Amino acid sequence: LDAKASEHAARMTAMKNATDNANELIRTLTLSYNRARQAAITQEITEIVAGANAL
Amino acid sequence: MTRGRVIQVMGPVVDVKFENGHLPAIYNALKIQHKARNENEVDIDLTLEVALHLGDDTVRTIAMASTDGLIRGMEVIDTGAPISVPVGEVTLGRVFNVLGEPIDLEGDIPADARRDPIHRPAPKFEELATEVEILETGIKVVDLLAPYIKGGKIGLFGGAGVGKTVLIQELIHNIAQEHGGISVFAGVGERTREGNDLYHEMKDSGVISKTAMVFGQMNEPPGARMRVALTGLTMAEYFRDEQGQDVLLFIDNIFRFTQAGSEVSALLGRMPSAVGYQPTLATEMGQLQERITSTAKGSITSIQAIYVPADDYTDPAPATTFSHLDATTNLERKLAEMGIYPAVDPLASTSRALAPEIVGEEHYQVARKVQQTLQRYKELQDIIAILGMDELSDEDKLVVHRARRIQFFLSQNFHVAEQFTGQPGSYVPVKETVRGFKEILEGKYDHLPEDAFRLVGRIEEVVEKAKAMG
Amino acid sequence: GLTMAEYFRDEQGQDVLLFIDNIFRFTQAGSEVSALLGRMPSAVGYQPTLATEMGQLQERITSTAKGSITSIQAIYVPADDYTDPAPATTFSHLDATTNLERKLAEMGIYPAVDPLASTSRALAPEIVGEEHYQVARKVQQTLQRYKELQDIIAILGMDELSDEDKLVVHRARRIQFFLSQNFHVAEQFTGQPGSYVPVKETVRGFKEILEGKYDHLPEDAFRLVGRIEEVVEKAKAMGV
Amino acid sequence: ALAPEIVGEEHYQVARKVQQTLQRYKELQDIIAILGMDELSDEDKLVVHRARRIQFFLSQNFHVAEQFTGQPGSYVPVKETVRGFKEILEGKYDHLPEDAFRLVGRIEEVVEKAKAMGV
Amino acid sequence: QVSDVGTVIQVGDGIARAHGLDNVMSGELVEFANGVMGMALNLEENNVGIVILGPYTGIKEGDEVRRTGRIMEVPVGEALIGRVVNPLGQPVDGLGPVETTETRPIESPAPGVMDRRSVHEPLQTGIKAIDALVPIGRGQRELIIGDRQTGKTSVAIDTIINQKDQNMISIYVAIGQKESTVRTVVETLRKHGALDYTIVVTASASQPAPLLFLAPYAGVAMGEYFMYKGKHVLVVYDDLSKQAAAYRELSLLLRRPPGREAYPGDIFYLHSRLLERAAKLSDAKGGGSLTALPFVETQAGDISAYIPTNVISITDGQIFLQSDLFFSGVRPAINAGLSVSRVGGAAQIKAMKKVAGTLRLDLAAYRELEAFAQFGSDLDKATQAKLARGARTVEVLKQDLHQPIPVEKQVLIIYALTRGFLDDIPVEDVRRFEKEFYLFLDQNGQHLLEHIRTTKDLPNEDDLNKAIEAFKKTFVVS
Amino acid sequence: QVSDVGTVIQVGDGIARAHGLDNVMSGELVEFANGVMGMALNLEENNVGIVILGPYTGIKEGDEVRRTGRIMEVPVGEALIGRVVNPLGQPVDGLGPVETTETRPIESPAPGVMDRRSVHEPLQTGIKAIDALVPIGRGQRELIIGDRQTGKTSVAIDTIINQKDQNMISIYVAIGQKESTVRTVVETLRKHGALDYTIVVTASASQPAPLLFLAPYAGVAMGEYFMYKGKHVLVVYDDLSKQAAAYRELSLLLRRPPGREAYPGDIFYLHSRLLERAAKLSDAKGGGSLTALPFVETQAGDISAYIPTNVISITDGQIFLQSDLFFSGVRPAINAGLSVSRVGGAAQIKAMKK
Ligand SMILES: Nc1ncnc2c1ncn2[C@@H]1O[C@H](COP(=O)(O)OP(=O)(O)OP(=O)(O)O)[C@@H](O)[C@H]1O
Ligand SMILES: Nc1ncnc2c1ncn2[C@@H]1O[C@H](COP(=O)(O)OP(=O)(O)OP(=O)(O)O)[C@@H](O)[C@H]1O
Ligand SMILES: [Mg+2]
Ligand SMILES: [Mg+2]
Repeated sequence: LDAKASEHAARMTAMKNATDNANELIRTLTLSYNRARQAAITQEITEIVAGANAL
Repeated sequence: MTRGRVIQVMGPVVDVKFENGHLPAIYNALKIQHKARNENEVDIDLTLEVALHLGDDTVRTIAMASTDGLIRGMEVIDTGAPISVPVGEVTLGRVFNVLGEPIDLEGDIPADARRDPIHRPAPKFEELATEVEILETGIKVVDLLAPYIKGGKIGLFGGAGVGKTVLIQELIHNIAQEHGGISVFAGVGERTREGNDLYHEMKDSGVISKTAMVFGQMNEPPGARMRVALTGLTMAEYFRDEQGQDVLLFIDNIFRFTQAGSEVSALLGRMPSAVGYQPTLATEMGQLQERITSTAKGSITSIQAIYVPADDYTDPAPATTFSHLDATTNLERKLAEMGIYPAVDPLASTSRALAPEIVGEEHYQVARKVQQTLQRYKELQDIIAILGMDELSDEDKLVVHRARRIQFFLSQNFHVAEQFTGQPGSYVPVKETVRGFKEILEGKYDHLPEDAFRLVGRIEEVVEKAKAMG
Repeated sequence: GLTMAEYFRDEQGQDVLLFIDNIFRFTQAGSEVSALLGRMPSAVGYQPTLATEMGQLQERITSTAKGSITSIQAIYVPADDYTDPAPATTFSHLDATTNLERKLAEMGIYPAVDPLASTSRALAPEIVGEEHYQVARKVQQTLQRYKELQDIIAILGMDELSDEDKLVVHRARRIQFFLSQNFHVAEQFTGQPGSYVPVKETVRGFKEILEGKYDHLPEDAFRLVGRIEEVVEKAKAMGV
Repeated sequence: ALAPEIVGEEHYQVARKVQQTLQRYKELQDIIAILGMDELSDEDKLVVHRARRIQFFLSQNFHVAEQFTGQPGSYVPVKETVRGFKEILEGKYDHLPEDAFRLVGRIEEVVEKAKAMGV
Repeated sequence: QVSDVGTVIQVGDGIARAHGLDNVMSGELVEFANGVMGMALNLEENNVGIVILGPYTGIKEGDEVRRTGRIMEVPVGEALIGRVVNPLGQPVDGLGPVETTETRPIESPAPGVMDRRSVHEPLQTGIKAIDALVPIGRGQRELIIGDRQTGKTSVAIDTIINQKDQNMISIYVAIGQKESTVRTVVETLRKHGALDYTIVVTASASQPAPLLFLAPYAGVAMGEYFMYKGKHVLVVYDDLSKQAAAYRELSLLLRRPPGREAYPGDIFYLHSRLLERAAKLSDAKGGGSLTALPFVETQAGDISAYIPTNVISITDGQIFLQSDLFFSGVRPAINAGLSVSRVGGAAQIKAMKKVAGTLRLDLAAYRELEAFAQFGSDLDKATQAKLARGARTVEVLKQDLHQPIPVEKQVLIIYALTRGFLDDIPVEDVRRFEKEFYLFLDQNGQHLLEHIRTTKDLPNEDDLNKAIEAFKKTFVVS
Repeated sequence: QVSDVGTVIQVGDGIARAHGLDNVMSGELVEFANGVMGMALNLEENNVGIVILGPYTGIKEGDEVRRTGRIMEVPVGEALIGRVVNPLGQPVDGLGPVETTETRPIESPAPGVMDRRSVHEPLQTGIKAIDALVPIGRGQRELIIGDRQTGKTSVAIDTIINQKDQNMISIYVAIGQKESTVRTVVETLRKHGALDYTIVVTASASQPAPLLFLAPYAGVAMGEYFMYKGKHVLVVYDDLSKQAAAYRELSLLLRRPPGREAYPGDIFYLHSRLLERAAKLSDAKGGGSLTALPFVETQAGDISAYIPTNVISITDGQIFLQSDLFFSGVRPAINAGLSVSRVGGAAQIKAMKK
């Protein structure tokens, strides 16, 4: 009975730790995604404007 | 000899050629009034704003309306000054466009009235106030967990169905009643249907008689959508400077102002900055915001509704906007569904004024304890849902018991809601709300039913309501 | 080529098979000449007149009262990006769409047609038949459901699954492998001659697999078979 | 210069083995981050055990770092470096704590450390 | 020498530049020597930039261009009902002239803020999911947004077909589509009988870019005639992204400065002008109204693109259709979570409003806890009931192609679902139960249906309950 | 006569072009008809590019431009202590004119390799965390970096206040701030007594971009006077990020091709030639010193961005304030893992090192 209780408690703790790690990773990846999106927009508009004013 | 001449039209951009030595200054307003000479022409009534001096006696302007029907060569006259809009009590209860002309059907303002330029420098360094002062709104949650500052800018977050308009109307009513100051509403990029609905809402609530309403509609050109906030600001500034009042200024959406500025820059042909924004984004934002300040004789307090593109708070427009804010109010759909009609999130809302240096040690301690209790209650939601209420410890039981009282006491009965409820509104001083929350934290009212705290004002109204229930 | 085909369409009333190779190259050359022609650039470096040129080319390939032209066109997708302007613009002109996936190609499944992304407006009960529509929709739903279970399996293993999704995945693997076929032109690549499968037998085999008539057969027997008798023959040759 | 005919057969093999272990450790990083080492196999856990100690032993105390921290610097011959990494790969020092491998010179300094603290 | 004629200097890519024409108006319509027409957009110091509204291969440098003296306009009238025309108002169906006796300018001011009225009348689309969860009112403008092959055209066609018994005129505008696709749509409308109150405006992919640019304005100009004469109009724009792309092509060819994704500065102003003309007029201006359903095609579900962002910020609501939801068996494919309507409640009748809240709550509870499908397959006191109710709700919300349902039957089926009469029925039998219930209703509950139709309110609870159990007794569970 | 008088031919967004001015010298100050000053930036074959240092709405095509014969310079002296001035040296506090006697150029060369000395004197900020973990010496360049609302201004004000007893002249340069916040800061300094040795240079967000561009150089030029007289000076730059934004705006208005994050190519040179003028002089030069504390505002704690990395590559160490730590009750939330002082430790008293 103690073994089963310990097994279920261990599963609960391990799963909540995994969920917290996943949430932190999601936050960091979202920050990276936003930075990449801004950089892409800037590069695209700069190239378009350079091509336009090269005429 | 003061006459101009249209020489080049490219969409919303018009170039005008003037006689040598008689060019109009930057930001001056130009008018075109043309009567159809024959069947191959149309009548024109258009206003332009000077933007650049191109040289060779040519000026580049931005149109405030549609340019369809313009012909190269028609006469343009110079008004000799920037856009001028009426000021004073004649603006109260009226709806205006960016040009300062009334939009409702209540006639036009006489030409004998005073008009003020839209563009002006910010108040000088020595004209500003030296001490920070709290603006008492009379709303419990705002006064406790996110105090407002006279002359500060408050960001408002939310969406549809959370009572943003109701909160705005209540703020107008409370400020006018307990301070004597008027409010001004600026509908930057306003949907026409929502503008009409808001006008009727204000007329029904009765706060229309003490507010001036300005609309820059979404179908207007980028120049008008850019300049509408400035005419609203000028109307507020008149009362700030001449009457010595404390005035509220509401901006429907400032991101639309920034995007209109970006569109104007793109039309003018300037090289894009940041991701796609104008090079002068920070300059324009600063020129708009720095005129909303407290002075030695009055103040303007501004509440901006802010839209965040792609939910990215590091986007250049939200980043520039946040550099001027002093507080933040978030409206929560979960609280709206639960029945807290103020709907202000007590934990997500933040304020720079919540510091013991200016608000008071007792106020700071009470606010910190309330926030801690609410966070503790929030942390237990999942375990309560899974196991149930009876599975908690005694201290958890007490925390839940007191937090469900605090959550209900954060609500308030508004004056503007009387037309729907029948219950009169309330104005709660900051001392009263602080003392009530302190008493609740101390456990003075743990035996009272929780529904007694639902929609009451001071800490005695809950006792009266509970006694009425039994 | 289109001009050569239009003569047979109009002047003789024939049925014309217009096989056009990569459309993407036409747009690419149009963009290559654009900057030297003096025109301003567009979003992804393409010419401003991309859609107009594309439509002017494509609208001429149509069936009329005089005759019918049916066209099969290969379209290159740059770097697997389906949001690229040229493939994105090409979609508006097509009646049926076949999408090829590198994931299926690497796994060993050919023609590697994506069973979910591929679309056709001819897939209607009044066009192909109610039985055919039922079988196709059931196969698509089974594959979509199986795709969901993979996320769970990748973490928790197969054993954690119940006994109905067990059958679901066990039949979805069979369906996915049976969607493969050995081509006549793939003989140079594999050494195995190709097969031709009529649509009636295709429908019959897929319906039998969905009903579980061949559930006992090994999974690997369904790869590159053709008919439904050939998977049984392969299973016989390799044991079961 | 990392060629067997230039640096020697054992030097080349030790370098390649170290790089292989570090590559495996880098590949395990996402699983370790998401759910820790509890679900790794026995060989993967040994790979992590060796790789962390190798990565820490790649650190060194510089002479010019005397100004930032009081620890004097060290000069390590390539023979000593190769011998130490070979010994670590062979599993001689799996029982020492991984913090003993930080900012030292020869493997004798690693051995001397973890004696000023618990062995 | 005169200022009413000019000579062409440059020709190429569908635009021309002309010397002279000193008295031409901005946006005016001009005519070339060979008979093709053009519209003047750019008025520079020495030349005029002209976009060509037809085949430009017959235009050479040096030929004459003449004034017409009129801003661009389109014919209007009741004679356009049932016809297929181009943005110039010329018939393309080949049934002869149109015979309209009136015209209206392409560009007209939107109704003022004081000429409007609050939206309060329902626009019944016949789709259960839309009518229950994303209500649309007369005078509202609702965006339908999603990827390719997701069902937007089918939703629009069903909405147009459902307006048969109502009193609205429908206008369908097709921008940049295949003529074969447009003809198939017209054939479907003719088959279902909607072509006696519908007008079709076509701008195919082979047409010049200015026609694609001008088509939605021609559509709204045609609608505004009926709107201002007191009627109710529904207008559909099939691809505003294609319209924006055509405008971008014209702007780049005219050498105007580019912006994000090479779009011009006034691209937002273009769509604001277009969509701001849909309104609900006040009783002083007549009870007329115009409602718009713009379409935007996203790439890989990216709603953060420039044009989708603009249209989302402009419109009053969004309806999202998803490819995975479409292929998972949900053929309406409406993402009820992302979709939103800001005119909810006001755009619904009382009977529908009394059940829509419970339906929304039941669907919101089931959209979460989707991960709990596999886990806890054993008995649970609460979550099992939520999952069982949500599965049946999803099964109820499904609908077949070109099968609009009356609101009096939608209300009854949603009431039956929400009140718990579907709990004892397997998920596989839900659609058959719904069909047989509809067949039972018009046979026996005619009094309930008439009560709903006449009073816009729910019937008597006990009588409705008796009808439901009476049908359930007959129904056979498979 | 077009030798000392010019005529405006273009005006837009704070940039003007003038015909004439044949004898103008690159970098000269020019004066417009209405009293607004300008700087001669580009000398073309037949026109001169002028950057307008003030409100440009009063300048119209055809207006007269007049030479001054002076390179960009600001007034300096001891009469400037206790005053609030703009980057041109004009008082804004309303207490009357400033009676200076000499001036220094805005652009001046930095002290050479052989003119410097190692940093060996401690600069006591009065903050225990800084003084214990990240010591700062006289002549050091230390970067304070963090997100918005993390206490950088409070740290700077505490450091300035603590300098009462030490012989240290403080200069506070506010770039792109709010005028109300600057007023509050000035009042706090007045209450604590810091205006006996402090100069305040202000250029708020409502000002045109060139003034925000020129404010840090005015501040450092003001400090260099006391530095070369043998004294010790502390200079605080409040937003180098906002200075960089203003310079980017100016460069894009001049139609120069942008680079990473739309910044110009010389965005690194902009900050390097500013921060290289803080140094510890040798005994031969007089032993004076100047200490710089530039501020950089990051987005979501990202110190790998362009401007943060550029500033890190210049200064002698950074103090990083942690946003989430700031909410943990530790208001001076110094992240000790990412904070270092390269030339510290040597400039720290014997007891504190032990
Ligand atoms: N409710 C539905 N039930 C069954 N089939 C449907 C339903 N809605 C759409 N479909 C089918 O799904 C496909 C979607 O085509 P549709 O023209 O409606 O999409 P669309 O969004 O306009 O895309 P596109 O024109 O880019 O292909 C068609 O084959 C249509 O018959
Ligand atoms: N040590 C401290 N103890 C208490 N409160 C502090 C402390 N340091 C800072 N604060 C408070 O925290 C807030 C931080 O504001 P401060 O201006 O110092 O930071 P900042 O990063 O320069 O801000 P901003 O981005 O607004 O310019 C202020 O309300 C300040 O009063
Ligand atoms: Mg479609
Ligand atoms: Mg600060």
